[PDB]
Amino acid sequence: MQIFVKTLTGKTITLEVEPSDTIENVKAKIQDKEGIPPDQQRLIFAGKQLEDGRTLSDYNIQKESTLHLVLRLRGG
Amino acid sequence: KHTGYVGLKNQGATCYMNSLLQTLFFTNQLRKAVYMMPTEGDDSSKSVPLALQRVFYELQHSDKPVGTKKLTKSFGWETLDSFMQEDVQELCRVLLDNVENKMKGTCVEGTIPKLFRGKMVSYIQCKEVDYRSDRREDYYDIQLSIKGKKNIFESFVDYVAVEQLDGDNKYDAGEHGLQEAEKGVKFLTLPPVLHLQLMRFMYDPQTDQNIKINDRFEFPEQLPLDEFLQKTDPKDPANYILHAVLVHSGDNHGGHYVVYLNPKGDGKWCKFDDDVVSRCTKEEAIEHNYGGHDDDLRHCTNAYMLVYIRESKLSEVLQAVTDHDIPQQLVERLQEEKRIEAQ
Repeated sequence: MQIFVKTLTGKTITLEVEPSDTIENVKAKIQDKEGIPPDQQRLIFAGKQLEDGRTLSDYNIQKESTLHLVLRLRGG
Repeated sequence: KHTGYVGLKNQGATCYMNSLLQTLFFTNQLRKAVYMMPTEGDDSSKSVPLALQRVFYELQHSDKPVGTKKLTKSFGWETLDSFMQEDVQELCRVLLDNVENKMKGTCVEGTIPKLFRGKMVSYIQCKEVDYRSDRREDYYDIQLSIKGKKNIFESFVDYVAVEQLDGDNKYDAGEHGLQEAEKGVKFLTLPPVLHLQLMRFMYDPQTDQNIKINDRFEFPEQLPLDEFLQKTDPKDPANYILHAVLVHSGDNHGGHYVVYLNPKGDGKWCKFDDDVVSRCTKEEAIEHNYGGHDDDLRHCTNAYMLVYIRESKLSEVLQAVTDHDIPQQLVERLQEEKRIEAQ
């Protein structure tokens, strides 16, 4: 199924995924397309940050759902 | 002091957490709901709700800076974890999700979406075939593009601007296969408490570098968003009042967080910098946090998250909270903990 990801520039890219894909798999596909290492990615969907080890179906993500890609501004 | 509010103690690198906690504490309607959570059966140091109840209680009653070691204990953290620098919006998303889940099946179930959740609609129109589609989704904050934008308004304009889906991003139009298409977003509802994440970062694939964006970017004390709705309410305009400015200094990999708030929504501002709370001016909270160039004498200090409150909701969200709002079972458990600690 094709989902959308809003990238760091605010542009929409498409991603071909399956409901059983883990969040790690999705971050690997984003790396493929956008070049961002998975360990730097955070995905926001419906107010949740998606957790490694869960699947897309765990969040009821479906065709044409939009995930929001963000980085980190770490501070102490 | 002359401020009337207390700070939070830093554990080592917990400024991001302190900045968030003040932000949530002065979301009074949320604070009162946290006070009502049925924590009586919870373990003192395992319960995130009980720890939040405790932090909030002491922020509301103490006269010295308040500690957070029981909250971080309830997160499962140990000493090392309190030295890791973190992103405040990451903590916001994780913490609120956790508290929302813990409120399910309780008398305050749904408080967090009531305060923070809006809905947007994404529509797609194919260009070469007659095929269109839309999708409506919830959000609890909004990611706003900064790079090349002067102000919040231009960011929202860009957010709702129509976008082309072509090339390696053609739209999957079902029986028509991949199709060139246009995509746009509009807001259906905006929530009483609006959290905005400024996208102050970029990634350079040529050097594997995370880079912070410190460009100037202006945000207003008052924010009208009606024009970004699918349909407006004449009895309830989407006019928003600036409540908090969560400020990051440094770069992607480290730095420091503070929060500026006018807790009452009345334009009287304070800076909350871990244990130091100090009066400040509007311009110190706002225009001074636009970013831009530094001087040669710290650096790269600017707004990262903004909190606005819908004008029509301001008196319900910032409703006063008294000791009549705190169950006496809760205050008793907190005294008990204090007395067992001093042992």
